[PDB]
Amino acid sequence: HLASSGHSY
Amino acid sequence: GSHSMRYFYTAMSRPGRGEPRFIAVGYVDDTQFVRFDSDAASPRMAPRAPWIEQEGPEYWDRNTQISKTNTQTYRESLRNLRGYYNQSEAGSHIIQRMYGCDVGPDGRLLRGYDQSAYDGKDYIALNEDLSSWTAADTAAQITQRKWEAAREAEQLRAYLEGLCVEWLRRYLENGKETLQRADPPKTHVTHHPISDHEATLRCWALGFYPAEITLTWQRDGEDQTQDTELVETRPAGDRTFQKWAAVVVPSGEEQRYTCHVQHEGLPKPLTLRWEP
Amino acid sequence: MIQRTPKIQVYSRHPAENGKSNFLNCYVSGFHPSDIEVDLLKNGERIEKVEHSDLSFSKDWSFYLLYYTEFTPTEKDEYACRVNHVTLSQPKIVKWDRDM
Repeated sequence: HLASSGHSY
Repeated sequence: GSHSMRYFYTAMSRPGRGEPRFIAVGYVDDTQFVRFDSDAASPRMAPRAPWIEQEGPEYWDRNTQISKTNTQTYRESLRNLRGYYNQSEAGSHIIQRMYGCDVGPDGRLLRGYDQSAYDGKDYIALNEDLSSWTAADTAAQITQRKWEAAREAEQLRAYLEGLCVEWLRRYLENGKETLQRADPPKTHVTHHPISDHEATLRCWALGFYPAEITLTWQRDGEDQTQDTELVETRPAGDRTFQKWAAVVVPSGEEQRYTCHVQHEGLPKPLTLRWEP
Repeated sequence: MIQRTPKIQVYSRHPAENGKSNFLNCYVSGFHPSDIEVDLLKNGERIEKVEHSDLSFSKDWSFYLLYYTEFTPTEKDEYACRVNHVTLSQPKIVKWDRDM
């Protein structure tokens, strides 16, 4: 399962 | 007995040719099992291994949502990083990302990973402690302070120690007949003369899974690492891999040379000579 | 700004037997950036309906892809792989060497 969408760079 | 799950993100801008492309693939050890390509007709998380097909609609919907959100976030990030380096709008650039977990034979977390690159250069990586960052330059320091403010490291630690290990254990069970089956290589040795005084000995390994293998030539029982041509391990297309090691030997001296093969699927490590 | 040129290997999935179906593989690796053109050639002409693996990359961030198609080798037919990349001044052609 993917990790949840992280923060923008 | 030891295993890994890794996901790989590639976000590539193409100015003048539309919006940046976002691609996500997932592996368990050397087996791909999911993919997402934002260029697809219908962008969705799609199966790539039979043992993942049995997951239910919530799984496919959630993983597709993460990936569709990631598509827009990676577009924002390519623009941000272009700013951080004073780059013009004309060039194409790539963010790559790799994260995942290693578990031991019992299934307990060995270590977690999360690393990013920009145009192929290391940019920022989660440290082994799953709680601090290593930034490669003053641009990645901006990303680091954003990620500290977002508690990104904390959220990734929770994932890497929780969901990552738990789903990996689930996948290794659902796909045990392949993921947990090591196929030994089929081996042989060949002999091609180059001249009147020298010949090439080539040790072959075929049909093995996983890709991890050790092929070495010895002369009088001593390693020929300097003199061995090692081709890069290559996929056969049927899940298995291929490799060869080659040494150039004086004519007549062939029998002082043994090829040694180590692979998880082998009962015992192998020693091979040329058999004329 | 950091570009790496592809490594190319041309080989068959199974050991080659004239008259018997098989797969012809062209594996390109070690390259950056990711845009690449790979064609499989039968006696110098492009083959239709080649497929390729999904894009991924190695620990050192360089990309790799496998291009493959079904084929049955004969003794007369020659096969090769034709690769173009930003690092290459003109397409590179790598012949299938059977004994390798």
